Formats: sequence, C-alpha cells, structure tokens
Amino acid sequence: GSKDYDELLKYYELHETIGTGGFAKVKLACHILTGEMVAIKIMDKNTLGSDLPRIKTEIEALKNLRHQHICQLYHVLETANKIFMVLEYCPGGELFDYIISQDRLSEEETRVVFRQIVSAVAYVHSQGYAHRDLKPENLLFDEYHKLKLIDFGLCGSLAYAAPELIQGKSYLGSEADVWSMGILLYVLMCGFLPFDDDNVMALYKKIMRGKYDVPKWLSPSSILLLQQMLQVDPKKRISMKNLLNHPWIMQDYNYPVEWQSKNPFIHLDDDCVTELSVHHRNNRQTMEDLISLWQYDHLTATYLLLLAKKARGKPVRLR
Ligand SMILES: CN(C)C[C@H]1CC[C@H](N2C(=O)NCc3cnc4ccc(-c5cc(Cl)c(O)c(Cl)c5)cc4c32)CC1
Repeated sequence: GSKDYDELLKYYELHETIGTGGFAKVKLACHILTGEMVAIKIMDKNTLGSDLPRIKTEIEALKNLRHQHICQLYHVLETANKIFMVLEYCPGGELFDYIISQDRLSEEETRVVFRQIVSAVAYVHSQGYAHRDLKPENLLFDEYHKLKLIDFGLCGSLAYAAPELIQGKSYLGSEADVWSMGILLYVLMCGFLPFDDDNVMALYKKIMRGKYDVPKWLSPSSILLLQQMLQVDPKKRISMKNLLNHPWIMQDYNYPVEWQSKNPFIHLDDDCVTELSVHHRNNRQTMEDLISLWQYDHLTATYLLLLAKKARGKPVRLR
C-alpha cells in the first residue's frame, strides 16, 4: 500500500523500473539528501512465499560483505508487506552484455575482468561464504567499468553448476564456486558455453562427463588453467589461494589478485562525519558512534552515499 512507501519516499525519489529479474523488481532511484543514484530492490513479502528466507540470507550476507567488487548494500527498509534493499547502482550492464557485444574477449581483456571476479570470490570465501550462483548475469559494471558481484540468495543456473551439484550430492560451496569461475573463464574467451544442450538431461550428462571443446584461439596457458578449474573431481580443483597468484592470472600484471577489501567497517571519513553532524542536530562524537552501529538504516545509507559522492570529486555536502 501507500503506507509501505511512506518511510521509503522520505529518503529516495523513484525513477523508472530498470529490471524485473527474479521475483523482485529493481527501480532506479535518487537519494534525496546526497543526490546519488541508487538501485532499490523491491520485494512483496506476501508474494515471496518460500523464497523469502533466501532474501534474509542475502541481506545478512550483504551486511557482512563490503568490498570494491561486491554490490554495496546501503539501506534495508522493511514495512508490513514490503522489503526494500537500496543497493549500489551499476549502469554499466551485465558481464553477459559485454561478452555478447564483443562476441568474445581476448585473453588480455579476459584477465582484466577475471582478476576482479577472483578478487570478489576470494573475499567472499575469506568471510565464510560461498556464492553458489556465479554467472555473467550476476556480475555488473558500474560507471567506471569496474565489476560488481550481485545476488547472494544462496550462501543456480545449470550450465554453471558443478557436477556434484547436478547429482545432488554433498559439496563444499568454495569448490562449487571454483568450477563456475572455470565456466566463466571459458565463456569470457570463447563467447559460448563449454557444456551446452537444448535438452537438460543431455546437459546433465555433458557436465558430469567433463569433456569440452578447446577452440584453436586459446593460448596454451589458458587451456591448462581451464583444466585446473574444470575438474570433475572437486578435490582436484585448484584452490582459491593458488588462483590468486596463478601464472596465467599474473601475466602482464606481476602481482597477485588484490582480494582484500578496501571499503572498511572501522575507519570513518572525517569530512563525511562532519557533514552529517551539521545536519542532524547532535554532537559529532554521537554522530560518529551512531554511524558505527551499521544498522543499514537511512543513516548508514547517507554516510556511504556521501562517502561515494566524495570519491567522485563532487562536493562533500548534503542536499
Ligand atoms: C536476473 N538476475 C539474476 C540478474 C539481473 C538482476 C537485475 C540487474 N539490474 C537490472 O535489471 N538493470 C540494471 C541494474 C543496475 N544496477 C543494479 C544494481 C544492483 C542490482 C542488484 C543487486 C543485488 Cl545484491 C541483487 O540481489 C539484485 Cl536482484 C539486484 C541490480 C542492478 C541492475 C540485471 C541483472
């Protein structure tokens, strides 16, 4: 109802719907106080049904994941019938779009993108999580052409799922993510899937078999990294630690993947704390302690959006 939007519309101006993926809608919106554009995931609690616990799973995970290549959660607002998630806006489109418009990426272009994927996923695993749904549709570009991983509903698409997922057997989520990243690496450099079939049963068999075509344009180093990631035996898959400084990964770079987060939880920006304090009528030390609770209310949304507004070189001012 209109009651479900009262608190929301005190903080954001709604623009057009930019996507109806899954069972939720995502709208473009503008944070009134800072002017920064955000994405708002709208969910109807009476409609989510049994997919509703997975929404709590994604929120709890997003509250615990803060990293330059993970879509940032700014604000969680729950009403009587709606759950609102205010997220980092990614106008650059999906990695799916980038691949399909450049029928395939070169090895150099692939390394630029893949190193960001390895960065996000390695950080996810360092926090005790596994994504379990890695796919080009879940990686978006911002306005700086930097990748952002989205959709933590599981902590999946069949062509990216590891064979042990297909059989329904037990599995470690981290090893399942490495397989999907191997499928990602193949798609990035070939433009098509390594295992594909119009019939699901035939795709089941092709995945579990593990054999795939190796196009002629793949470098020898690309091939061996692929077979190091696309191992049917999950215990023979390359680990994440070995991926961070893998020879292929480091070609043209000569430094391992910077997987650790730079967006902190501890340190606060004094310019942002100052601008916030002179806008809520309370002393600065109280404003500093309130921000540090990280409730993902309007306060933390305003802080991190003002933080991002500052990084863009815009004046660190409110409204
Ligand atoms: C079908 N799913 C699996 C893949 C689709 C999902 C919608 C995407 N999307 C658009 O519809 N237009 C552009 C666009 C721009 N900024 C976005 C910012 C955040 C999110 C976001 C973040 C999280 Cl954490 C999350 O859970 C969800 Cl659902 C969305 C989506 C955005 C977006 C496109 C890929």
